[PDB]
Amino acid sequence: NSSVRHGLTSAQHEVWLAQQLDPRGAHYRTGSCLEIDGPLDHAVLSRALRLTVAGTETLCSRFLTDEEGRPYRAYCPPAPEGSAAVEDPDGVPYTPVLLRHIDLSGHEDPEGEAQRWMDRDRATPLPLDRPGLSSHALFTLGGGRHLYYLGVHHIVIDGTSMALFYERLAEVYRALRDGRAVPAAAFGDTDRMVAGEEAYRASARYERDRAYWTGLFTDRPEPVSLTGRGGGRALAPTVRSLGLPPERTEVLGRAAEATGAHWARVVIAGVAAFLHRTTGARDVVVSVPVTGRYGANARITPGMVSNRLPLRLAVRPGESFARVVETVSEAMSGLLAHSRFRGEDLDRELGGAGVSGPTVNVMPYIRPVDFGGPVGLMRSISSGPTTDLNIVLTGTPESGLRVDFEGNPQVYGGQDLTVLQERFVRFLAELAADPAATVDEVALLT
Repeated sequence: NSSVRHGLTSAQHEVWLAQQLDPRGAHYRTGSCLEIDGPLDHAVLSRALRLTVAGTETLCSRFLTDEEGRPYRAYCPPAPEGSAAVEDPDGVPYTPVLLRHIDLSGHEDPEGEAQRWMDRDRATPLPLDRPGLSSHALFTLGGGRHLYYLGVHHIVIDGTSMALFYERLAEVYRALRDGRAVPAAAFGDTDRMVAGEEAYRASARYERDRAYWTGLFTDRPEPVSLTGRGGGRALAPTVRSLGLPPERTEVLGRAAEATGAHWARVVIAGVAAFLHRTTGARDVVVSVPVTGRYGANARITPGMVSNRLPLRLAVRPGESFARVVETVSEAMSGLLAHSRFRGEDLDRELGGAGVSGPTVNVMPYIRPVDFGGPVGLMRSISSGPTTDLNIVLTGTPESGLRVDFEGNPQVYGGQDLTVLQERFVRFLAELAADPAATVDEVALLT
């Protein structure tokens, strides 16, 4: 039973291949956190974590290679409650579960100290053969404020699964504090999700998608950076984060209402317009993440199935910002209709450095996490490695946003990211304030 060999998802397989190239690197360490506005009980939250992890297969997994050098996933339950043992009676390693408690209340700069701690953690390798590929810390910041850090290996947890985890952790915590029965985990099955992907690869639809993507990028446009460079390996990013209050972000909501487009499309159009104005390029490429989750089971299965696809956009002279939004939606229609095809498979068939642009990741709405009084607001710490730039947004136009520019350190210094980020957010807001305006005429800061 413990010897059941689980197949990897497409996303996991690609992470595994990439990791092999730099076996002891930490470039696939990613993370997020919850900013929590009220006091929590660490002992109870620690028990909540043990229960949560036990019910989350991906967080109890390790990865090994079979006799032919092919990877597989192995499920390793945590130790029994109260046990100090680290391997089971048959020698199977137990998934460890540790919630660190780091009291920074009283330090000169609790928030800055927490960030430094999280950066140090993210730079720490997590060997794939050791089960429980995550790292958890509860910070006490003072004023009753906390920060819950979830660090993971990319291979076990994607953006969608971070939200799944936080909601489950809080649900268990509330139950324990209340003396209620812990609601049963409602997570789906990874094996079924993988079987779904295999079913896809076996269907005629696979070929239709292959033809669609390859045809769209025959000319094999060279990936370009905002900097002029110059791309190489995907590396852990330098992250610069900017908070924008509702007074600054509401305008995105108004532009969405006016154009009839979801606000994420407005952001994507904004990035396209910004690239156009920066480089003069008529033909711009941005890359867009999709969840890779198809069907009810997939939607509730913590894991790594995320996909990344190239969005090719023509920005023509005289076009209004509203018009660019329309171009984005037309391009997205095609992308979504062929979303099952792996971005990695497309690059592989095109050769070279593949096709890509800045990753534009507008995270889906997540309800504030309720710990039974205290509330947790999620923010990204690092979304993953990049050959160039990831642009990550969390929040909504109404509630305010966090904008993270995550740059490959061989391409950007932190100060470069700060400068580019500021110019972008101001330009985006200028565009959003009047979508009828001509893109080529909109004010762009030096």
